[PDB]
Amino acid sequence: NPIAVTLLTGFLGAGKTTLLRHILNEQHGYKIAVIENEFGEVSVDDQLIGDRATQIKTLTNGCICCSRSNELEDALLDLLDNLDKGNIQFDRLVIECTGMADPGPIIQTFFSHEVLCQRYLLDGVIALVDAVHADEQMNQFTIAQSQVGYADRILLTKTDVAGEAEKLHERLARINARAPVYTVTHGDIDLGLLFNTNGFMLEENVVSTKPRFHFIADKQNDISSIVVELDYPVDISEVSRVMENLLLESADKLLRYKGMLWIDGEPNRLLFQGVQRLYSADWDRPWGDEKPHSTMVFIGIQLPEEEIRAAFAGLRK
Repeated sequence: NPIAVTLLTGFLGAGKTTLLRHILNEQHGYKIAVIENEFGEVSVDDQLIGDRATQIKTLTNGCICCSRSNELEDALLDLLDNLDKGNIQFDRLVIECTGMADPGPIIQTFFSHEVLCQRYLLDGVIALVDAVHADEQMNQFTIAQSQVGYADRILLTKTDVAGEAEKLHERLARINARAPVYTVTHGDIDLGLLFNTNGFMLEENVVSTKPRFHFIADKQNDISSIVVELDYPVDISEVSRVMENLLLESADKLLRYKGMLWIDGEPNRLLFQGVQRLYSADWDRPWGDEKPHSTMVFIGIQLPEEEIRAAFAGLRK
């Protein structure tokens, strides 16, 4: 039981505040620890100060509240210390990273740290997108599109006030072809909608919104999704060389990437996933009766698409 971690991101004033105020105050019964930027008007039972300056507050609803006045690593290690000593219990962790915040470095701290690698397990990146402002936000700040690109589940809110967000909808798809966009048509976001996204597990269903034809529309974005579709099996070492090079050349440009590969002389599909510089792979379920094939998505800034498709194109036998 590593603890499941959710990172809630997206641009300032999208609709998190209603969600946290729910998660913090209501007797929803979940044993959740929230690391948010700053405290605010929630019933505290008690508070704790960890070896690392982490003010860890115990709320009456049984949830745990931290500030982001800390460095992350230390709050995550203080939370664990108090967990293991028995001063707190919690099943889940939601880390707020809204505003200009970059999901990249937070995700990497989860993997690069020896301890938190074992004790925590990232489940997903949830982006909240304000339908009313997202288009301009994205047009002004790269990091508004980055946050969408790093998402496993996009939650689009304020649809009820935005006049024509068919357009936004369809641009969110171009930026991020992996994440489903769920539109919050009526009630609030159920804390449920944040969990179990399996976004950091290997996936055979790699693309959510298969790309269309319009060619000018894509150049609208600095972050985009490049989806590669192969109807041939490849040699395992050849494609290993191609990926390592591809990863080497666009390392500080890639945000996320995932694939399903048809490998030469193997009846079992090959899956891969990565975030910036860190990647993995594993053999996954049998091709059984299905047409074998390959689907990859690479999400990033200013990616050299011509060259990527070229590299995979010449894997032909």
